[PDB]
Amino acid sequence: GDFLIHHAIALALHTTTLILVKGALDARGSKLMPDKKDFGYAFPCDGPGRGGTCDISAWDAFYLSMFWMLNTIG
Amino acid sequence: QSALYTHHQYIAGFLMVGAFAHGAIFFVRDYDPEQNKNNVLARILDHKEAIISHLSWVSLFLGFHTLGIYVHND
Amino acid sequence: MFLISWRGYWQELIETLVWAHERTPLANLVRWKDKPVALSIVQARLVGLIHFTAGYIFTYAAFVIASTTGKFG
Amino acid sequence: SQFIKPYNDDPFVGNLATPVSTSSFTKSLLSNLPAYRAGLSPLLRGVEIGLTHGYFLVGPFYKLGPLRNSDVALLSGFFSALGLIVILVACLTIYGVVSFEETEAKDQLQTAKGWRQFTSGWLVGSVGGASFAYILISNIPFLQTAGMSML
Amino acid sequence: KKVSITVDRDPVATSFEKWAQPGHFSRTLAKGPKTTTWIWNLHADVHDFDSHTNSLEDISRKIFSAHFGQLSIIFLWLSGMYFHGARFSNYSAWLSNPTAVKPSAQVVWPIVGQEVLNGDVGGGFQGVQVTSGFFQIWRSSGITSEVELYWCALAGLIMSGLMIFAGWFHYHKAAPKLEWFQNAESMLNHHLSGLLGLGCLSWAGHQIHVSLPVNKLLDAGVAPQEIPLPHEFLVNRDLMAQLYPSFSKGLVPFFTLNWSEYSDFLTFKGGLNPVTGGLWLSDTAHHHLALAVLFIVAGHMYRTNWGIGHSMKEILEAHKGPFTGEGHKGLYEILTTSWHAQLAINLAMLGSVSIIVAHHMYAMPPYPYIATDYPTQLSIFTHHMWIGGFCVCGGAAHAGIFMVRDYNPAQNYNNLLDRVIRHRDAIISHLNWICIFLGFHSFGLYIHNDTMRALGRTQDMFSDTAIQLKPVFAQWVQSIHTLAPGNTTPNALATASYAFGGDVVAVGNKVAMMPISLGTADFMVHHIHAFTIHVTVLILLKGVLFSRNSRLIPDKANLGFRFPCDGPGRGGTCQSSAWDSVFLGLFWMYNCISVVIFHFSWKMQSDVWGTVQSDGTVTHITGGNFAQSAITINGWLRDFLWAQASQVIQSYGSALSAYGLIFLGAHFIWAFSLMFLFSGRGYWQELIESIVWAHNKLNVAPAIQPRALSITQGRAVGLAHYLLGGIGTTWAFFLARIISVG
Amino acid sequence: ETLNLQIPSPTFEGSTGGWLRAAEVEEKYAITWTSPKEQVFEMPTGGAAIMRQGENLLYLARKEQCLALATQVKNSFKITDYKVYRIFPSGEVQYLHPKDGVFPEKVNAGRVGVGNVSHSIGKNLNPAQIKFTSKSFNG
Amino acid sequence: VPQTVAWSAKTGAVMVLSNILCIVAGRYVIQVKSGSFAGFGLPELLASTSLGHIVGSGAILGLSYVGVL
Amino acid sequence: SHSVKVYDTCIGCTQCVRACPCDVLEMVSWDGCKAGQIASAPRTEDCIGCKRCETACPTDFLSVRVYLGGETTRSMGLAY
Ligand code: CLA
Ligand code: CLA
Ligand code: CLA
Ligand code: CLA
Ligand code: CLA
Ligand code: CLA
Ligand SMILES: CC1=CCCC(C)(C)[C@H]1/C=C/C(C)=C/C=C/C(C)=C/C=C/C=C(C)/C=C/C=C(C)/C=C/C1=C(C)CCCC1(C)C
Ligand SMILES: CC1=C(C/C=C(\C)CCC[C@H](C)CCC[C@H](C)CCCC(C)C)C(=O)c2ccccc2C1=O
Ligand code: SF4
Ligand code: SF4
Ligand code: SF4
Repeated sequence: GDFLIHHAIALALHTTTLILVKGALDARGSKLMPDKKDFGYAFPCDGPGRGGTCDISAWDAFYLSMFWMLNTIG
Repeated sequence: QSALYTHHQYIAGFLMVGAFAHGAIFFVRDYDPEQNKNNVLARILDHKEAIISHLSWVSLFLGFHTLGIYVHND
Repeated sequence: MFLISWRGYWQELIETLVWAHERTPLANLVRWKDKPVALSIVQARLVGLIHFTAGYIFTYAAFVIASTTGKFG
Repeated sequence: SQFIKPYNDDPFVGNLATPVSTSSFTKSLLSNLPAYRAGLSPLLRGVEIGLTHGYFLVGPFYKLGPLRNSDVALLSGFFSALGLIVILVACLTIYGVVSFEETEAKDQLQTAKGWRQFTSGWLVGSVGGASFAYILISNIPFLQTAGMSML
Repeated sequence: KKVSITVDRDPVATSFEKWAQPGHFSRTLAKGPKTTTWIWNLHADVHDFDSHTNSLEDISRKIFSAHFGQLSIIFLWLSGMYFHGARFSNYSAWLSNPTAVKPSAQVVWPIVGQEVLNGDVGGGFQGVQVTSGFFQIWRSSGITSEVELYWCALAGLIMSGLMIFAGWFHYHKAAPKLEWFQNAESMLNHHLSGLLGLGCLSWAGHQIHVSLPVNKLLDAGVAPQEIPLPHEFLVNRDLMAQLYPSFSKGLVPFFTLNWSEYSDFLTFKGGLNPVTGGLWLSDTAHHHLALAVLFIVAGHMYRTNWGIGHSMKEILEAHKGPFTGEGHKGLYEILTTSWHAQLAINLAMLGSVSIIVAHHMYAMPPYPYIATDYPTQLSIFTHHMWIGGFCVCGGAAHAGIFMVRDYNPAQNYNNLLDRVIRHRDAIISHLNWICIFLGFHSFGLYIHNDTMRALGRTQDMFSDTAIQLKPVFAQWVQSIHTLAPGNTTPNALATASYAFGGDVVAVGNKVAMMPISLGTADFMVHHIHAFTIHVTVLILLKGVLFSRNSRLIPDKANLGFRFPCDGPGRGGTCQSSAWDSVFLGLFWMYNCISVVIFHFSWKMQSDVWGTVQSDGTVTHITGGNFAQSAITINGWLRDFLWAQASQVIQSYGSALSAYGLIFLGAHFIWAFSLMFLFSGRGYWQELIESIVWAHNKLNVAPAIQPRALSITQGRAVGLAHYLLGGIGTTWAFFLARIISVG
Repeated sequence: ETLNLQIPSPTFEGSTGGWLRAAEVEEKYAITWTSPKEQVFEMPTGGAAIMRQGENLLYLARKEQCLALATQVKNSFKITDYKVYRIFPSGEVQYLHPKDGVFPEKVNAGRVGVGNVSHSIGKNLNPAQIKFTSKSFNG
Repeated sequence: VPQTVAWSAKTGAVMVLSNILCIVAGRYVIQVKSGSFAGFGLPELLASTSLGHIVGSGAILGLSYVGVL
Repeated sequence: SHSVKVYDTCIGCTQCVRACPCDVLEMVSWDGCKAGQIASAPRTEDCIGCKRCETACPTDFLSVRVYLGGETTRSMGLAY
């Protein structure tokens, strides 16, 4: 049981890091929004064009990783 | 003992998520690529996709198997 | 509620409430100084995150303290 | 025969003239009510509205309050009504301060002086109406009960 | 003869060529995928026929043949239920001992240890216990044999083949023209008279000649193989006249109008059969005969080809008063040229009828031995509540699609639609106020009771022992229905339902039905119901009324029914479509129906269901804890969810372990939905960019470029998993609980 | 050029979606157009109105409300004769659209480009460069 | 149970009366079709006798219920 | 108000101006592209920030770029 839960915590620490690292590394730009830096850290989206850009900011990857932090400390 | 452990682990998850948040804020607001040419920081951004895709792999790896073993057991 | 339901629905509710307040007698004597708007997209993500997180903390703190106190073991 | 028409003979205004909104009965009631009554001072407007509101506030606090089963139920209900009056009069005061720029004219509620006169009247009326309710309920046994004194 | 049959012969060629070209039905999708969004866009718009073709004739033809395909699927499904009853069931064992044997029509294969699901349901049988109430239907039909269930399975199979043939024939060989479909008078005449009326008449005839003799013999105590076959009642009129002596006179009392001779088998008894705890089938036979007469009579209202009848256009255009402008003018044109307007009405009605079905079927159990089969009662109530709620939200979905697409202001000047859209702010603001008032004054009473009970102030609560919010109107209506036999329904012998008051009906020492008293807890949970229904109406109505335009987006109809937003500007217009109000109202429907089924489950276990002890005492399943504990949220958490989730959690290693697995699996799916609900597309597209890089690095990038799901599809996937997870959690919890304890 | 306040308005039975107190205290928008017919259109604020043959005048609370009617009148009834004005509570009438008599989608002489950036979007300065200095991020 | 009777000439009288009442009513009130020799078709007759049987049956069952028979 | 910028990668397709619901953008003469015209934003005070102009932009990176800024009654889309 300890083994299985430790692996669950490994998935949680790696997944929270994935979201946070993806937010930090793609903070300044991505293929979806190359000039993301020009908009700041916390902006809503870039609109419904280019397929849809909801939760595209680096703040929004903070936001999404906060659930994964709560899940892992849970 | 239960309250102290739970309290400090929740504080731990908040501080760790905030550290990655302010690394994202650092990249957006304070990171100058010209002043940081070919550094450890520039070269981390250069392979940002290798880092993020391997975090995606290890997250998926652990999640599929840990959940699968748990579901197998259930 | 803040994380699933998003702004356009709420701004359309609020515009009907703005209409109703301006059209209600004895109540249109009282006027807002700031125009009531729906919360922003980022603000509502933050408000839902705060509510989610606070609910998470308060639920678990109540459980981890009461189950251990009530059991003593 | 059509009973619903555009409001104020303006179609693009955001209202519809309807029987509920624009009957002569509705117009008479609104004009008769102190807030919209013509010829009424802002202080007098506040006194009439306050007397009404303070009078009916006492009853829910008295009958349904925490101290309802006690013999001090009316005193608790009056004090709770009075506390609510003081909180509301603070709300009226702060709204008046922020909403209205100071102007010399006081003949209207929608003026700094007029809303201050209205708040003054509302406090005097609300404390008086609450007091009137206290005096009446204390004197009359039927009011002390919920109407079950006959039973 | 302006009502005529007109068909184009051989319209569409039966070819496999379009099967081999996915996306053929739309100009956008037929050029092939370039991104994975195409794949999703294929399934999302397939049945959206009026998005592919301009002509109403081809749309109507596609709808008619798709309805035959659906009927083919329903008949195949029914044929399978009859075959599983014939072959993999303990139906014959259940017929002999209905009160001890548990219905089961599903047997699992032994593969991975899953054969533990073949539990001991009784009758020398192992299988999965089934709760659909088919055994009670078949006993009500008078089947009494597995051979006849094989013949019903073949009849369903033949009907399934005939419907799939008819869909092919009516799309590819003889497709009706638009002027055929635009015969609402003819269709209503035939669906009232022919479909519903001869449906009731034929079913009443079957009940009188098959269900009534077989069920009289079954309740007399005759074993199923000692009962004469159903045609021997048709021929031996002497044998039928033994059970019902009115058959000695035949059809002379019917035609001579001496109908009181038929009171042996056409009764108005009311109440329940004491032997089975179900409705008297003589009442059901009279019920269906009376409905048949009115349905056939109703289907003569409209004018078709002979001058008698109503024009529905004339009926609608004549109903206009001083408040409503031109009145119902233009509504006939809407409802014979817009399929979505018809689907909005018919889905709201079919959902309302399914909700009515759940209340009436629990209160007046219509099948023999269904009332004391508590897993079936809970299952069919919960099922028809969910089908009802889903269909009601689809009525609002297609009201939104009508408003966005088929609404034309030119043909709708100053009629009822124009006037509703022209005071939609007053409608939505008053609905908004009533929902705030009713959330405060229903759920805030629960918060008051939580607070007072937590504070030690039990004298300050809304409860039967404290401040009593009694439901005086509901109690008064219950009084009237208990006094109704012999007073306001003089020829009734018993009440319409024992829920209103009266006797306790017990079958096999288990309560079939008994009075459902209403107290403070019932007042509170009914105003919870009124609140959740009001808010679901507010979201769905706000979406219908603001589908075309708002003060926010003045040209919302140009963006369509289903668009994600119109950008982050104007403060943000996320979820501004009518689709997104269907999306938000399906959550509130879920909330509403979840509280309804929770109220039903707890109230029936606490105050209705249970065992009848000596002296007529009824020991209920949860021992009458609803009255003093359904007034607080902690009571619902503790005495309902925690107390009754014992069976799902402790189901492992038993036959109900599948329910424990589905309980956990649906908790998983529900949580998994929140990944799609709380997140946005832009995160997932940038994450997919990094994964695409890892594929590019290994030269394994796909040519159909992977995309994150659309904003709307992320919402739809989140809602679909949320509904599946929540409903599956409740499904597993309800079924393991009531199979164990009821 | 100036708004003729006497222009008759389309036949609308009224609605609750129209303008509120901010129209009479902050700004109101007006749209005029010439119609060849007595035809029904859809209001941006609600139901259906009838535009009169000849010249029509509307009072809306938003410029997008005015431009939404302008597109409905241009795509369904082919009216290209629409002029959009912003009317201040002071009584000042500000002509808005089309601003110089020619639609924005058509080039016109004497238009000076505003907002035009001489380089492409990837040559924008990084935020660290423009931090703690007034210099703009567009180069 | 309501008291109904075997068929007699009185039942026939009620049926005949109700049928004729509906023939005359159908001549007056059917909007789409010599008081009875103008525009009288089989559908009109069939519809009116259909209602005459409905009305007649309702009348017979009610008059049997109350005792008038 | 919002700030709306047009970059010199604009091909003068006129689509962003047509998309504009608030008459923010217009076409001015420019010799940079084959079409002889570039988009301009002399009315960003009416810009609601809908970003419909960005959707209509066929350049690989939108030449028209809306940067949401200070909110006003006009840029909030408030009819009240
Ligand atoms: C419509 C309702 C319905 C439902 C839900 C079921 C459900 C079931 N049946 Mg019943 N059955 C039905 C109708 C139904 N049946 C009817 C109408 C008949 C009469 C013909 C039967 C006769 C029947 C028998 C005789 C038996 C069952 C059995 C079973 C069980 C397993 C079946 C299985 O694993 O097949 C799996 C079989 C496969 C070949 C695997 C399917 C894989 C392929 C790829 C399916 C894909 C479909 C295809 C892709 C669609 C596109 C077509 C193509 C051109 C693209 C399961 C409980 C068994 C049972 O209960 O044992 C105890 C059993 O022995 N059924
Ligand atoms: C009295 C004649 C009659 C009857 C019985 C029906 C019956 C039906 N019609 Mg309707 N229809 C009629 C006349 C009739 N129609 C006319 C005149 C028109 C032209 C205006 C239409 C136009 C029409 C349209 C446009 C649509 C229907 C649809 C339907 C189906 C509704 C779904 C349902 O509940 O089926 C389940 C109930 C059943 C009873 C299934 C049985 C199927 C058969 C066809 C019933 C009759 C069998 C036969 C007459 C019985 C013989 C008895 C014998 C054993 C003694 C149903 C089969 C809808 C549908 O689903 O399309 C397929 C639909 O879209 N019909
Ligand atoms: C129970 C709830 C739940 C589950 C299972 C997941 C699962 C996952 N999340 Mg999500 N998430 C959730 C809740 C959940 N999330 C919530 C509430 C939030 C807050 C918004 C998030 C926010 C979030 C973000 C922001 C990110 C994730 C990521 C991930 C992945 C992390 C584990 C992984 O990489 O591989 C584990 C994989 C699985 C657990 C998938 C299960 C395997 C399936 C079930 C196989 C079953 C096949 C079966 C036949 C299907 C039947 C279908 C039927 C119709 C035929 C995974 C897809 C990260 C990611 O994608 O990293 C790559 C990521 O970036 N999640
Ligand atoms: C008689 C009922 C009926 C009919 C004929 C239609 C018909 C239509 N609807 Mg309506 N609708 C209905 C009921 C109905 N719907 C109900 C009850 C709801 C409420 C949920 C809706 C909500 C609704 C919305 C919100 C929308 C439609 C749309 C559509 C159109 C195309 C849909 C399509 O291509 O999907 C193809 C089918 C699918 C994609 C199936 C996927 C659906 C779920 C996820 C599958 C369920 C799986 C299973 C039940 C559970 C999973 C089990 C798991 C363990 C394996 C079409 C006009 C859409 C449209 O285009 O508008 C014009 C649209 O936007 N409808
Ligand atoms: C349990 C969580 C929860 C709660 C409390 C609410 C609360 C509300 N929702 Mg939301 N909603 C939720 C979850 C929740 N929702 C979720 C999960 C979804 C997913 C889709 C939605 C989607 C949604 C939509 C789409 C709509 C609502 C609406 C509403 C309102 C209903 C009107 C009402 O009851 O006012 C009464 C208020 C309450 C019941 C809140 C609880 C307050 C209790 C009674 C005590 C009050 C405490 C008091 C103020 C203390 C003061 C002191 C303190 C400040 C110091 C209300 C604001 C509707 C709305 O706003 O229009 C009316 C609406 O249209 N909700
Ligand atoms: C067989 C084809 C194929 C191959 C060689 C790869 C190769 C790779 N993928 Mg995978 N991937 C594929 C299909 C494939 N992908 C599909 C179809 C999907 C959609 C579900 C994904 C989703 C996916 C994600 C989300 C991730 C990868 C990752 C990776 C990399 C790590 C290897 C790994 O752990 O795989 C992991 C594989 C999966 C998680 C999904 C497996 C999907 C199935 C099993 C394969 C499909 C079979 C296909 C239909 C074969 C048809 C060919 C036939 C007609 C002859 C590597 C570049 C990871 C990465 O970037 O890390 C460096 C990562 O995070 N892939
Ligand atoms: C995102 C972001 C952007 C840029 C800016 C930024 C803020 C910097 C950044 C954030 C980055 C962040 C948030 C980074 C977070 C980084 C973290 C949390 C690093 C954790 C490091 C722990 C180590 C190396 C433990 C070593 C233990 C050892 C060797 C034990 C050894 C042992 C001993 C002695 C005893 C036992 C035996 C053994 C096992 C042998
Ligand atoms: C995870 C996730 C994705 C990524 C999810 C993707 C790309 C779906 C791909 C899943 C694989 C590729 C197929 C899924 C197959 C499942 C095993 C079963 C599917 C059953 C039906 C599809 C047939 C989004 O694109 C998204 C968009 C908007 C809001 C939230 C989200 C979101 O949460
Ligand atoms: S929906 Fe996604 S994209 Fe459209 S506005 Fe809200 S966030 Fe920006
Ligand atoms: S759309 Fe992009 S390219 Fe076409 S004109 Fe406007 S800016 Fe220039
Ligand atoms: S954002 Fe909407 S309004 Fe501002 S410019 Fe682009 S299109 Fe015109």
